[PDB]
Amino acid sequence: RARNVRSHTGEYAPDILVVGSCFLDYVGYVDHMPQVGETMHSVSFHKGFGGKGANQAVAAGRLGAKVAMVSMVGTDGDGSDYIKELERNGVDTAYMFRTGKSSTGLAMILVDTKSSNNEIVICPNATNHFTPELLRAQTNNYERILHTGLKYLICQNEIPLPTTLDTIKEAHSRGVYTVFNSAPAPKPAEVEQIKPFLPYVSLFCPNEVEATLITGVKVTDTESAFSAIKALQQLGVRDVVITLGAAGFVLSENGAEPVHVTGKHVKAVDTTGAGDCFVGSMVYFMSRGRNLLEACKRANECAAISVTRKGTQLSYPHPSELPAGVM
Amino acid sequence: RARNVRSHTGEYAPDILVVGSCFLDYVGYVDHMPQVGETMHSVSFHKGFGGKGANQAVAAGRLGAKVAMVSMVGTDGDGSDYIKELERNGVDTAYMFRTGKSSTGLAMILVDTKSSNNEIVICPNATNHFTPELLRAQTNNYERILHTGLKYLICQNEIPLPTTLDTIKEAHSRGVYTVFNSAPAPKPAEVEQIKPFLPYVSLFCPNEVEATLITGVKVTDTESAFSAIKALQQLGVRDVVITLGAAGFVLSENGAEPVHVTGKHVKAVDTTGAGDCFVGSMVYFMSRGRNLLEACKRANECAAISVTRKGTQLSYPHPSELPAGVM
Ligand SMILES: Nc1ncnc2c1ncn2[C@@H]1O[C@H](COP(=O)(O)OP(=O)(O)O)[C@@H](O)[C@H]1O
Ligand SMILES: Nc1ncnc2c1ncn2[C@@H]1O[C@H](COP(=O)(O)OP(=O)(O)O)[C@@H](O)[C@H]1O
Ligand SMILES: [Cl-]
Ligand SMILES: [Cl-]
Ligand SMILES: [Cl-]
Ligand SMILES: [Cl-]
Ligand SMILES: [Cl-]
Ligand SMILES: [Cl-]
Ligand SMILES: [Cl-]
Ligand SMILES: [Cl-]
Ligand SMILES: [Cl-]
Ligand code: NA
Ligand code: NA
Ligand code: NA
Ligand code: NA
Ligand code: NA
Ligand code: NA
Ligand code: NA
Ligand code: NA
Ligand code: NA
Repeated sequence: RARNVRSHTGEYAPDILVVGSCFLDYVGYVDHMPQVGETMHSVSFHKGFGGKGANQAVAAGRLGAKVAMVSMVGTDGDGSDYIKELERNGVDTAYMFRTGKSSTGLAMILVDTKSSNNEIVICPNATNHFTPELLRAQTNNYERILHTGLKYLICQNEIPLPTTLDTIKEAHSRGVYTVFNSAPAPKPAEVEQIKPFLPYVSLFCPNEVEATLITGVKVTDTESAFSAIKALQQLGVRDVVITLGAAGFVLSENGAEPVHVTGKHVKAVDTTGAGDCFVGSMVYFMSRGRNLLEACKRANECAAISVTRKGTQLSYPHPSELPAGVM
Repeated sequence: RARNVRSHTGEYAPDILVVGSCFLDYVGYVDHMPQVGETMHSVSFHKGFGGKGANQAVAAGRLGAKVAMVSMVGTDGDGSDYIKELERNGVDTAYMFRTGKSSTGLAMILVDTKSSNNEIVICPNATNHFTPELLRAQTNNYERILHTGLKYLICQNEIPLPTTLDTIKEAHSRGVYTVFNSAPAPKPAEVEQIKPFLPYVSLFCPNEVEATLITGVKVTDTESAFSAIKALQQLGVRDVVITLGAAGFVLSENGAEPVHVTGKHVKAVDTTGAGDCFVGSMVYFMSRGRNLLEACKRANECAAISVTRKGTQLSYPHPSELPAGVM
């Protein structure tokens, strides 16, 4: 067994539960994108650990979070690699489920660095079977994963939507603070299903596109983003944060006058996984007892640092690396 | 340790050594090929076991061959997956080498079923570091893999060419019967490098294009294949087989009159890996004491069975499938 084992007394029960995706990233660097019918060699290849779920768990785990990942992977080597990698990044793997009927989820990513273009084919694989009925059957109807001690849940939109929504609703009903980062952007049928569940979301933390999709409010800038916040409160969300890339974020705590904190000015080299860094860092800081604004200010700093180098998860900071005054 | 362990007395020593490639095939089925900058989902996914080296070993191993694979893969789970798959298909893995510095070799394959088109990006990864110098370092200058009792070596052209050529030369100097299937097709500088080594090749088994490239004879058919055999004999190759797809094969044993055997009349569904099936099966039959012609006739029948099913290694026959008198 690679996975962690729980105690019978819950001595290692997490502060933060992440219920979401784990994908291996198969990154092939190419001189040109393949034409239809073309066979080519890569110039090089990089194996990386992705999935927004894992990314967010790892962001928090790297900062020292008491975080556990709930997901589905294969019984294959990729699954075993991911389970070990999560542990090496401070993420508990006791509720990583494995199926022998599917490969671990992955992305096949082609990168032309010359052109700075990508082509990406997502293969959710095992992830497709990460259903509410399975989750229930494996967790005694969420009992095993939603202990009284649990403070935060993080979900994204990269597993079957009913798993995300049902989990959020259950967690909320037990007084867990629920965090929903609706990424990747919900499709129209997804928006419809999400909206009735927004009263069970403590913190909705979208980007500009996703805020637009949910609210109808076209978000391009601060003023419009504030408008989207109001719309999201009206849909029943308690706390709202909208990330704005290089423009930082806006937020409102429990309906207070919103605030804008602009981005840290840095040299962006690779912004892949920056949002996931922000979300995971944000929840870590809240678990350490900071309020929403204090958390988001520090999350904003961690994500800025992440965009200054390549590597996705590898670009996420550890505490010793951070400039004084972040932790 | 997933790999086999060799004995000190060498009681499990193989008849057939395959020194070549192991590639995982990561196949994403798509409704359309991605355009530059596009992120999309697959409609389904399949993980296959490929690489011409492994394919040829598994074709032999399926028939019961005492075969061993010499190759390099990662310390990654992908590498462990291949090592187990090889064992399950009757291939000894004691001289599989593993590197922590490279991923396991793979191909990233996009298939549009509707349009019957593919895009393939080959990522040799670990394979690119499977050098003569590394091989020698790990095998005490080949002594560990070229035991007295060794009857056959099979090589292809899917690892660094110096590794292939040096291995052939060494094996041949020890009285091993060396088999060289120059696939994929040699490039012009590879042809130049190969020709001086052809006297160390017991059995050169190219397809029509490869034979053309090596000899300068334009090979399209039986009569031009026969001409190519002569040119190959002139370059110092003892035994020649040229495979002709649906038209079967031609051969000459040790300068005897050339023979043509036509292809079996089957409904070709998927010919992927049929050549590898031919070559691997051929050498198994020779290890059982069939002469070249007898062995090639039976290889031709195995390869025929293989084209009647999808899935490359999945299409390679077991002994129960073969008509009377083949085994
Ligand atoms: N170019 C940048 N400079 C500084 N910070 C950035 C930059 N891009 C992203 N960030 C940080 O990452 C957060 C999320 O940005 P976003 O563009 O959504 O990331 P992603 O590339 O993962 O979508 C922002 O709120 C900000 O804190
Ligand atoms: N259409 C076919 N009909 C019968 N046998 C075939 C056919 N295609 C391939 N074969 C068998 O496979 C061998 C190699 O064929 P080839 O076309 O080189 O395979 P590949 O498709 O792997 O390139 C042939 O010598 C023959 O025995
Ligand atoms: Cl496990
Ligand atoms: Cl990584
Ligand atoms: Cl799968
Ligand atoms: Cl609010
Ligand atoms: Cl700044
Ligand atoms: Cl790191
Ligand atoms: Cl091993
Ligand atoms: Cl396979
Ligand atoms: Cl590599
Ligand atoms: Na931790
Ligand atoms: Na980065
Ligand atoms: Na066997
Ligand atoms: Na790895
Ligand atoms: Na065997
Ligand atoms: Na090794
Ligand atoms: Na022809
Ligand atoms: Na004969
Ligand atoms: Na086939």
